[PDB]
Amino acid sequence: EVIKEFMRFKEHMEGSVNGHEFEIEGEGEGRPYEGTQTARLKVTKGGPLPFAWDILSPQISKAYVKHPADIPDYLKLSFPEGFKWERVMNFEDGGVVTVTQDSSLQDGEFIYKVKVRGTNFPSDGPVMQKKTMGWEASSERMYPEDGALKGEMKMRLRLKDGGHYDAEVKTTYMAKKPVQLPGAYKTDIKLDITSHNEDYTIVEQYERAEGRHS
Repeated sequence: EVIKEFMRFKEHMEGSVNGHEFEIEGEGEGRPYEGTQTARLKVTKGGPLPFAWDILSPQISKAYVKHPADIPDYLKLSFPEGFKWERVMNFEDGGVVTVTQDSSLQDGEFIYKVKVRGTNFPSDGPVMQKKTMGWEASSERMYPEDGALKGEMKMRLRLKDGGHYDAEVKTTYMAKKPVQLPGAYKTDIKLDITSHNEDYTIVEQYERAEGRHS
């Protein structure tokens, strides 16, 4: 099995949000079959970012999702060649983020290259004013469509006040080879920011994700 019980990953991310270009580098580790992983990220160009780290955190690793034997693990199956994914997040206040990502396995570690583009975030909104406080746990509705695996969910960002700031999220995951698509199911995901410096140029995150029948 190319996917071992413990796998590391290296990530490079670049993009722009509201005219602000940046680049991030990261390294992480986890247990793919247990659906858990952690990573250390740092802003290498464009820091400090003028917008919430939270909009980038979900873009920073689906080979780490625990699946029951009866649900084909399409994304793990795609390795070592890997898969690509594209996503759109439509925030309740008009903000939008689109992402394109490439994932592969080289010399025993996962390699991720991400491009993130955010725009139309109000200057006085929670994103640009950095008033968000991490994500509530999410449940992604997964289903095969058009020979791809799709995921859809409404994600909720906690607000400094106490409210929430929502986004409707749509993602298409496409294996590089036609490995077995699963039937419809759900993936429960919880992402936490476990550490960060004050201006978020240095950040760590943890994520647990698990697929189950719907």
